[PDB]
Amino acid sequence: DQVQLIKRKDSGRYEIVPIEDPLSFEKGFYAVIRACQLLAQKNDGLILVGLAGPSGAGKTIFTEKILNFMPSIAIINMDNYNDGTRVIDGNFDDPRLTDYDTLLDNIHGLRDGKPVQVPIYDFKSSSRIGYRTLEVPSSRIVILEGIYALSEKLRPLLDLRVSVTGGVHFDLVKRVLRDIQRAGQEPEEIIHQISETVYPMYKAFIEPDLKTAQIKILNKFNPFSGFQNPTYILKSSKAVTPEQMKAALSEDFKERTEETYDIYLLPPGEDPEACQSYLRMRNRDGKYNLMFEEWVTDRPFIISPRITFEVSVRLLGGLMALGYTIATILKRKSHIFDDDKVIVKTDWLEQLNRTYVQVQGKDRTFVKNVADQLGLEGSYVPHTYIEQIQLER
Ligand SMILES: Nc1ncnc2c1ncn2[C@@H]1O[C@H](COP(=O)(O)OP(=O)(O)CP(=O)(O)O)[C@@H](O)[C@H]1O
Ligand SMILES: [Mg+2]
Ligand code: NA
Repeated sequence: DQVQLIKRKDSGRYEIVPIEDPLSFEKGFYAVIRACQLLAQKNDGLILVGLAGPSGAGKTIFTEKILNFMPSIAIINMDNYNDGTRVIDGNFDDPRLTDYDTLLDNIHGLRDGKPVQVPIYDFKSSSRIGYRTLEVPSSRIVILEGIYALSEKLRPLLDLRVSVTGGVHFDLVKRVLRDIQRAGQEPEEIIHQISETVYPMYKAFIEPDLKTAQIKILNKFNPFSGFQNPTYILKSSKAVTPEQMKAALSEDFKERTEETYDIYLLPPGEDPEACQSYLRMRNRDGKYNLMFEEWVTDRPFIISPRITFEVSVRLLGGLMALGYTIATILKRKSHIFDDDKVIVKTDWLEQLNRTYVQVQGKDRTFVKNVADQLGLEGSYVPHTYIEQIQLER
């Protein structure tokens, strides 16, 4: 865990000695920070670090913890370099999406001290909407975060190669194992076959790059962290119009609309319309998200950690190949007001032909009072949408 430097023979710049042992999330967080402090005291110019890993392993929450610890660093999200015209698919996992010409040019400019125009990618329209000016930050630390941040085209220009594995990406594999395990099967052999089925590109394209990491962070998933800081939801059948929300709520609430499509998946086996733990595939603005449906009902609230990570549609085919079945499809159209801390929205679901109001957030007192501000008392429905269609048979 001791970070030490060694002069890389190809240049005069020093480099971190590879830590062969995988590291904890909290310990890897401190190993990365101290490695940057040492690399910035022994090498001049830009300190570029590649942060690679699968979707869901925790590299996003890793970055936003480094940013809150050090606001003087800049984070570059590698998916902003995507070019939808390169592939005919919409799979974000596809390594053929990144425009390496713009990427490599951006890092050569930042190495020469120049500010560069880094692209901004809108997944809803699947196009590059514009650019943002990124100067070399004060810390001179730039984090390139992406699934292929340790690709062969980027390793010569990286000063530190960090990989993040595990998280909810691996927890889904253990969850599927809990659902489909048969007696006599060696668990490590089934785990391997689950990963090949549900993540058909991890072993081939993603993992080989992660082995070349100098700090290998293994993020062990915590099932109890979600319910420590969960999402509190109040659902109402009242007809609070979006015009009434705009006026009642503060001007800090930003207004937006969206259409989502939820696919509810049941595990294989005979759940007699009960003991049913759903997996939810959500489609929203060009992204597919897998969600775990772990719910507690404290009237009038409904509470859930809302554990979710981005997945390819291929994951749906893999789950169904492993016995998971589609219970129902829920198509909705939503009108959202977002305080960035509290969300007040109205959802219209086609299958119910009804309109519901939803106040959600991580601060339970903030959710209750905002719902009281809209006069929602006496109209609460403490049930999930999938539970409402079940009740209205
Ligand atoms: N050790 C852990 N304990 C609890 N939750 C964890 C976890 N590691 C990862 N997660 C969960 O993983 C989810 C998504 O991971 P995160 O966004 O942090 O990294 P990521 O970039 O790989 C996913 P995405 O690509 O969709 O952004 C979050 O809901 C987070 O709570
Ligand atoms: Mg539901
Ligand atoms: Na069995």
